[PDB]
Amino acid sequence: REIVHIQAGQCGNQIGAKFWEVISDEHGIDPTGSYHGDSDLQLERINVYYNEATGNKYVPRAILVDLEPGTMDSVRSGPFGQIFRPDNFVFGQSGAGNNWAKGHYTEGAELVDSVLDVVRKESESCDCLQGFQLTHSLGGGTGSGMGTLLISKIREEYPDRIMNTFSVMPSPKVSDTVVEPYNATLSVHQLVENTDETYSIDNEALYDICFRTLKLTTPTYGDLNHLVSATMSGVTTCLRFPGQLNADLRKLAVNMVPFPRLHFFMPGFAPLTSRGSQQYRALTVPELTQQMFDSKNMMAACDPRHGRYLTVAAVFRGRMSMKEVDEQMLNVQNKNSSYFVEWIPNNVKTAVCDIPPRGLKMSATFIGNSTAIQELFKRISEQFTAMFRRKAFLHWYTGEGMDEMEFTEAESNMNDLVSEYQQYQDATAD
Amino acid sequence: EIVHIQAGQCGNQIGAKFWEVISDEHGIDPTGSYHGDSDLQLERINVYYNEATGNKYVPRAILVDLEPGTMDSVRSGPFGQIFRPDNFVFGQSGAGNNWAKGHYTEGAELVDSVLDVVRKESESCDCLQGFQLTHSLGGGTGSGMGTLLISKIREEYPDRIMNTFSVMPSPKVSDTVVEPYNATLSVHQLVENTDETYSIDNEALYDICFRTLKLTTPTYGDLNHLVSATMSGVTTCLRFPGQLNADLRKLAVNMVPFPRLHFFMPGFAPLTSRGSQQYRALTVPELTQQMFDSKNMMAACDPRHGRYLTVAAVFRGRMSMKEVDEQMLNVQNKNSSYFVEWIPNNVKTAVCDIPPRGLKMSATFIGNSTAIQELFKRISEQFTAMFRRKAFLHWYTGEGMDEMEFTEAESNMNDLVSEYQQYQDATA
Amino acid sequence: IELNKATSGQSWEVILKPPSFDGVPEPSLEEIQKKLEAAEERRKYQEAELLKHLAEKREHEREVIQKAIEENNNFIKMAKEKLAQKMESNKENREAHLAAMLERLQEKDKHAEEVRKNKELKE
Amino acid sequence: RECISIHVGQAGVQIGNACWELYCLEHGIQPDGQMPSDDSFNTFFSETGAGKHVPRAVFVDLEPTVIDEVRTGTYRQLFHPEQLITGKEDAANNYARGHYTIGKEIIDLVLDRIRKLADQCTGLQGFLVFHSFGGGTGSGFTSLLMERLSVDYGKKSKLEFSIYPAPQVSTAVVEPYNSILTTHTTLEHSDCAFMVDNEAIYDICRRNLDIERPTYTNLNRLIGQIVSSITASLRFDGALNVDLTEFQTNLVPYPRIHFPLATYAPVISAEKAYHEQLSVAEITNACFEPANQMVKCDPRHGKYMACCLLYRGDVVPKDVNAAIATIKTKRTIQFVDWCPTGFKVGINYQPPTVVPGGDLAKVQRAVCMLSNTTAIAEAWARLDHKFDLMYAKRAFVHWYVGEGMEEGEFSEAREDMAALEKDYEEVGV
Amino acid sequence: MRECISIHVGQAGVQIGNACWELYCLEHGIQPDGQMPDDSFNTFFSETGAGKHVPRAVFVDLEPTVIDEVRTGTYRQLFHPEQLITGKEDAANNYARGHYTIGKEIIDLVLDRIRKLADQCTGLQGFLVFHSFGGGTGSGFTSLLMERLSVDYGKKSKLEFSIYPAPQVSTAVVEPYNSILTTHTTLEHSDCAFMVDNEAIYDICRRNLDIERPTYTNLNRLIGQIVSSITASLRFDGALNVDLTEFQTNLVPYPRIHFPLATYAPVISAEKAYHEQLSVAEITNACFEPANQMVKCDPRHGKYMACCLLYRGDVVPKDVNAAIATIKTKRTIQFVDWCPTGFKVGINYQPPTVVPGGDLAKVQRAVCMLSNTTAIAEAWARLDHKFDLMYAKRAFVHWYVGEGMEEGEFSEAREDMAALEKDYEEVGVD
Ligand SMILES: CC[C@H](C)[C@@H]([C@@H](CC(=O)N1CCC[C@H]1[C@H](OC)[C@@H](C)C(=O)N[C@@H](Cc1ccccc1)C(=O)O)OC)N(C)C(=O)[C@@H](NC(=O)C(C)(C)NC)C(C)C
Ligand SMILES: Nc1nc2c(ncn2[C@@H]2O[C@H](COP(=O)(O)OP(=O)(O)OP(=O)(O)O)[C@@H](O)[C@H]2O)c(=O)[nH]1
Ligand SMILES: Nc1nc2c(ncn2[C@@H]2O[C@H](COP(=O)(O)OP(=O)(O)OP(=O)(O)O)[C@@H](O)[C@H]2O)c(=O)[nH]1
Ligand SMILES: COc1cc2c(c(OC)c1OC)-c1ccc(OC)c(=O)cc1[C@@H](NC(C)=O)CC2
Ligand SMILES: Nc1nc2c(ncn2[C@@H]2O[C@H](COP(=O)(O)OP(=O)(O)O)[C@@H](O)[C@H]2O)c(=O)[nH]1
Ligand SMILES: Nc1nc2c(ncn2[C@@H]2O[C@H](COP(=O)(O)OP(=O)(O)O)[C@@H](O)[C@H]2O)c(=O)[nH]1
Ligand SMILES: [Mg+2]
Ligand SMILES: [Mg+2]
Repeated sequence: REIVHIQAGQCGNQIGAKFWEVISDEHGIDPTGSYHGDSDLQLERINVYYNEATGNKYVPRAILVDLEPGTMDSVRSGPFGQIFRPDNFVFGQSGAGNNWAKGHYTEGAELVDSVLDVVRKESESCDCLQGFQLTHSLGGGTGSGMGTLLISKIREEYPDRIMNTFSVMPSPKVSDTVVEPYNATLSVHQLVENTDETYSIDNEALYDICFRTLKLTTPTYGDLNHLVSATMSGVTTCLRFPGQLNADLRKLAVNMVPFPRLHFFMPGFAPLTSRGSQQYRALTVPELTQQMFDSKNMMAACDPRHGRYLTVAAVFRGRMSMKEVDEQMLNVQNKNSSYFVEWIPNNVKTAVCDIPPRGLKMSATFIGNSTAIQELFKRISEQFTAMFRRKAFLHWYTGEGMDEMEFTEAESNMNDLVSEYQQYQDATAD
Repeated sequence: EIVHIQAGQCGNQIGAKFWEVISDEHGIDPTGSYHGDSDLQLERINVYYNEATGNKYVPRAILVDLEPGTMDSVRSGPFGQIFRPDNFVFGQSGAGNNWAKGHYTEGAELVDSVLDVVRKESESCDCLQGFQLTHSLGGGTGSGMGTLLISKIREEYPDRIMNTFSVMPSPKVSDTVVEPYNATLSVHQLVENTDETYSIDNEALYDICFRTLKLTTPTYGDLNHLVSATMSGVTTCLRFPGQLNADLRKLAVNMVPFPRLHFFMPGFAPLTSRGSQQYRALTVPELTQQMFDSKNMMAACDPRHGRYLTVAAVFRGRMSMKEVDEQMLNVQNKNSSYFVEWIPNNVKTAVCDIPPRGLKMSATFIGNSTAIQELFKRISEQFTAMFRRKAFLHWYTGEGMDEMEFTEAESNMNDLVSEYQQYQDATA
Repeated sequence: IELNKATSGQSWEVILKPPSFDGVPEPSLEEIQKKLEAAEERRKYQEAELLKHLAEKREHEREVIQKAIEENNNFIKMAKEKLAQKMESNKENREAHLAAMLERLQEKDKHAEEVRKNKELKE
Repeated sequence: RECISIHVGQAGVQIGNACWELYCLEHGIQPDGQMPSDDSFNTFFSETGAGKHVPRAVFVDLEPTVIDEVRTGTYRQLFHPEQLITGKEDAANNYARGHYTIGKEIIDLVLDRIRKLADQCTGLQGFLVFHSFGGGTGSGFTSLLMERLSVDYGKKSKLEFSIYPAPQVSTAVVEPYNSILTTHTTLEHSDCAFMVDNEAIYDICRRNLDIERPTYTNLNRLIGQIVSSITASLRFDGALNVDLTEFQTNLVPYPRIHFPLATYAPVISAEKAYHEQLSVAEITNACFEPANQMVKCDPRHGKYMACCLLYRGDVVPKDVNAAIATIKTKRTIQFVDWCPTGFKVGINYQPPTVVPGGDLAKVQRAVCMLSNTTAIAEAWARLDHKFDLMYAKRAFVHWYVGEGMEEGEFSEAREDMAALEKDYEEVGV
Repeated sequence: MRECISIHVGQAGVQIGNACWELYCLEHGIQPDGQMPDDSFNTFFSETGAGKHVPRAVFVDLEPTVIDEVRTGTYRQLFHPEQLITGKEDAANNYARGHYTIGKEIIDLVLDRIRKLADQCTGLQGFLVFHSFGGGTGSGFTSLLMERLSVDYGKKSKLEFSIYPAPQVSTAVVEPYNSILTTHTTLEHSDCAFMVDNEAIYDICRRNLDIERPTYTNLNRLIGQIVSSITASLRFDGALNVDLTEFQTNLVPYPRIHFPLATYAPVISAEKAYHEQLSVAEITNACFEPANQMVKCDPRHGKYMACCLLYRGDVVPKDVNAAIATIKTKRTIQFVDWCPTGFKVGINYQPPTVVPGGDLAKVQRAVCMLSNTTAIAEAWARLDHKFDLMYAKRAFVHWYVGEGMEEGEFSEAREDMAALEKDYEEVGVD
């Protein structure tokens, strides 16, 4: 039934707030929380992400968390901001100084129990808790440290529930913080063991999209978050809207995740639009199909043609022909047959939603479990290794009480994940 | 005095038809009241019908079924009113074409209940002759329960005689696969418990209807019509006062040379079609050869394959007894290879001046031929096909049975064929 | 020749040729009832043997109806017992799965405490 | 002087119905028992306080049907409820059943009606047992009764009236078993048995009376004539065969060979036009032709050992010997060495009585012959072969053994029947 | 008397039950309130003191949705609220949840209601279980229930209506696992099972009803006709024939060989025009066309062990026999040497009835051919191979194991299937 949301850190809260702007609009809710939309479907599954409040108002089941008041203030002073329950804003003033150990161990831990009290409150309000969803940065402190800390601490209390994340991968193309690969690597390990599914939002892809495609010379975060949000409404459509399913996180997980350690998804979207720009002419069903399955439309900088799809789930939005859809969908896999594992029969599922997003007469979301994701992990390991080899910036970590072993362990666990991805990539049915 | 039991769908339909044909031949209307012409009818009425004063005539018939279906057919039927309401003994769990169900599990739960009725009906007899079972050998009730009733009765009335009307299953009429399993189990019981067994063959009843009666789509009505005719014909000497003047025990002692060899080949002349059309009389030699020919035997055997141990033949109506005697002696002279020499004067005639209903001249054969082993070889083969592969046995082992009980029943019936064999090859 | 004369009757011999030869020749109730009784003993004993086999058949009928009853109860026992072991081994299995995954987390919870401890030592 | 007519089985009963029907005619008795206006008739009738003369007869049958037919007919008054004994179920064509099974059951009670019939006797001459040969009732029980009659009333004569089986007549497949089995038992106990081959009577009712398909009634019309022509001199004041012990002498030289051949004349029909009524020479010549023989066998190829010529009605002794003198002139008619070549003629002056409104016709003159011939074994050979075929293959035996008998007895019966067959060989030299 | 209880597990089972029970009302002039203006139908509907005719049915599901659509549906009054059972959390397309984890929490409440329907049975014939092969509820819960009823009701007759998974008709990646585990667990507890290949019901709706993309309603309606046609011999009593349980004796030679193949005919579009009508010989021959098979298989290439024809409408023995003759000449109907070649026939008075505003046209006369062919074993092999592909690499296996299952429960289940496959080879031997 219902989902509890947690946004952590700067990026976490940044992409989180926008998800709430996107989906509240999609559900016919104004910044106060009063429903003022046409369709009865916008409410049919509204309880998934919202709480029914007094005065017939709706309030997001979301917990705002950070170690700096900064972004939480940006959010509050922001558009919907007054929409969230202000008790859920679990904030500290310390800061995490882009240090995993300040988040996971030192500073983070002091706030962690105050956060859990609020998550336990939202879990009690629930009729049937489905699982949890975290939006977080993997290169910072709060998102990477306190994020993974919360995942683990929640996991202790709700081992029965689905732990799903929107993890945003750091690229040097977007951020100068040298220690980001350290923080990335440490967080990936926590994910590989504590999350049922993770959507890999990679700032390398995000930047390259806004630049090479949307031709914005100096892309801001607002420009990148626009893609994150477009994707998020997409990846959560069947979760929110009534269709030909049913509508569950566990159901998605059981089908999309064949091997437990391998729950890292490559999101992708079609069409790619500029932040707040009016759409002119809509795309045909083949255009949507072709685009969606293209490297240039992927939310993670990995070439799907360099690996193999274990599982694929594709969600089409807007009023279109399912026979056209079913024709197109089967063409793709019949021509790209080599990029789909033969040992997972009928691994490409398709959901169609008659409700399109704002300003798009037709959308298409892609969720793939391609072995190609190793490319991203490798990219991080190389980035980590370079610095680790020289024991670079380590006293920022050892100064928080950490160990050089914890670091070597983390590298090793990353390396194993890549080898695991490669094994099934190379695996043949004969 | 004879006590009549009818078991299963087949047995109750067969039985209902005997009871209505004979009701007309005795002048007893569907209510149970004498309206007949000659007092010759009521002379030997005490064999089948009882009194109520009345005068009301109730048939000495006990009705048994493991489901109500058939019982209600009778009840709702024309002559169905004549039966003692307190004589309908039935269950609700049909045994469903399973000998092991009717014979053990389901049947046993209704046997004692039936026996009480026979006990009652036998007490109201000055002296009883024996018993009359009408049943199918391929079903569950008649096949299994009917054989169970015979066994139980044999224990209560050992001295009283066991006469049965046993209809033989054929793949022509009825598609149930298991029929051979039932019949072989049924036959095994009849070999040991009855005294006289009238082997009515559905293979033959169908072929007669088809090839000869020219009935393109033969129904049970048409099949049963021949059976009712023959039943009245084989009971002509019992229910009718003539020079004979005999019974069940006398019939058995004279028809049955050896114990086990008690399965008879019923016959009939002329082969009448349902309702349509009658017209034109038959000569005595036309009647004789018809009746003595395979195209008239209610059993699927060629009599020219074996040898008749003993023959019985009841002629009906106004005919020259001279003419009758004349043709019989001529027949025995011509086909002397197919009659046993070592049993002298083994062909027995009978005449009765009252002609049957509609047709004004009849002939009813009863042969105890070694040829009958052909009806058994058939049954045994159909059994063996399924049995060598242990097919459909689960339905039987589920009812408590063992594979041994099947292995024996076949063995015992194969031994019966080897027994009929001995006298087919034997001379003087 | 003469024999006798009477009221409503008479008689007389009549020889036609003499005989060639002058010479001529060339029960107990105790034992009938002993033999009558003898036949009755036999008839009564073979009927008693017939009675033996008929009652031996009653036994068979009692055996099979019992086999069917026992076969169903052994079946119900097996079904019930297999399911008991199935539902338990399951509970047993799944429980250790969760108890171990909580231990793995509690072990990681141990680690965090020592990092906070290692930072204190460093001051 | 008293004489008990015992009637066992369906034949012996129906046969006993015909005879007492004829006696009541010949003596002038009514079916009520009383008679209006020569004392020798009383050798068969016991008078009551009501002047009614009740027959000295006991009817035995193991099924009610036949005896119940007596208690129905006009002659219902003639007899007492005690003298018409009926069981429940008959022997069902089974000798062994009639003897050991249903026999034992009714024996004592059967002897009581005889006892009480004999407790009314000055001195019983003997008993006349009527019965069939191949009936289960008219074989098994008769033989059982003869066993006890030979004990309980020993030394008193026994005159058997047996009905020999025939295919032309209502015969049963088991009859040859019953026939030999009964003869084996009823051999030592009979003193003189008069066989009646049903085949012979059948032809007689055809060729002469002109009845193609004769009824039992019509066949019994002649059996009463002949049986009455046998008993004639006992019921009247005659000279030839004045007692039962006379036949044992007059016809039985060798004791086992006690089966004389009967013969009667004239066989006459009423539905045929009037003519010149037959002479003594007419009916004496006829008496020798096998056309009127009571039993079917070749007398021409058989060595004789006795002869009688029992006449009736309007005869003259000269005319009688006038026919004897004419037959020895043409035919030889052989005789055994140890036996004298000659008759024992006797004339019972009483007239030939025929049933008023019957098949038979009123005749002034009538004759019957009693002739013991080795030729009578030609019918025992018929029976002995039929027995030998079935018994060879044991066909039907199980039924007899089922009633308590033994295969031991089946052979004992045939061995004795082969020994009796040799007695006709030792004699017919 | 002769009472029959229908149990409907999961989404497929329930939705079919609705198609079934709707038709049943129409079939028996019954109104959706329970009232109605041959007493043989009482075997399926119990009657009350008020005169209402309540079905002898139990509707079960681990999640509420599907059942709630009936509790609010046009037939909210047709059933008892007690007899429509629901859980809160579903089986997440996982047998192990349906069976153990989640089913354990409902089973006793389910069995208790079956007991209360069992009481209203003067003499129960047995149970009819409608379920999917691939649902977590359809697989797990059904097998638990079957096992449980075999203790509760011992050897009492248990019949099945199992929906065989097809790619075109939804399906999920784990469905082979679900279908193989369920076959194995139910195999003993089942006395007879009627397989329904969703592809075939898809193909028929496409080729005959001319529906380009058929709905669940469309399929379920077609299915209901076949199912009703099979059960006609129990809700009706005609002199003509009508006689299940008898078919069942000929159909099942051995206990494991209890899977008849239905070959329903005629399927006619409700917009066919001149159409009226088809002879017995048309409809009989139709049964021998693979295009009409309930399961996609090749019995022209497989030996026969039984053949049953179930006529309904305006059928007369003349043409039936005349038809049977025309077929019985042709050499493609090859029976084995151990069983006869006769065709068991049954005939009804009541013609097939049509649904208000239906996809199908109204036929004067319809037939359903149940047969025991070694060609049904292909459906097993088809499924087994798909299972074999994933199991080889133990794909998705962890979701099962995580719920308390053992790897062996998959070996055992597969070995049993290979035995069932070997057993169908062995049986066709002459
Ligand atoms: C080969 C034997 C079969 C089974 C018969 C017969 C059944 C019958 O007579 N039946 C089936 C119910 C009753 C009966 C029939 O049809 C209403 C009426 C008129 C009748 O004879 N009734 C009796 C009473 C009765 C009722 C129930 C049972 C027996 C008798 C009467 O009114 O006098 O159908 C004509 N038949 C040729 C057939 O055509 C059947 N075909 C077969 O069984 C084949 C395929 C030929 N077997 C290898 C089928 C297509 C109906
Ligand atoms: N002449 C003659 N022979 C008879 C008569 N009744 C029967 N028979 C013959 O007797 C033989 C059979 O014996 P039955 O006396 O009839 O039978 P039963 O066993 O003695 O007596 P039941 O048991 O009452 O039939 C056959 O050869 C018949 O032809 C009759 O009235 N007259
Ligand atoms: N023919 C048909 N197939 C269906 C229907 N509903 C689901 N299916 C099939 O059932 C399978 C999935 O199983 P479900 O019954 O939906 O799932 P469930 O676990 O039993 O039930 P839920 O927990 O409600 O999802 C797939 O193979 C579908 O094709 C239906 O109404 N008709
Ligand atoms: C109750 O009905 C009958 C009873 C019997 C017989 C019989 O066939 C004519 C019947 O009619 C069917 C009978 C049978 C067979 C015989 O030999 C084959 C025989 O010798 C003798 C007979 C019968 N006796 C006579 C003289 O026919 C006695 C038993
Ligand atoms: N797309 C996106 N990336 C962001 C945003 N804010 C920070 N980042 C990324 O997050 C990483 C650092 O995490 P950050 O959120 O600053 O640290 P935290 O506040 O301590 O969790 C870098 O790689 C940045 O690229 C944002 O709003 N959007
Ligand atoms: N001749 C004839 N055979 C019948 C009749 N009814 C059924 N049968 C046959 O009986 C056999 C099966 O026995 P049945 O009467 O159905 O079963 P039961 O009720 O369990 O004794 C088959 O060979 C059928 O062809 C009928 O009335 N007449
Ligand atoms: Mg007798
Ligand atoms: Mg499910």
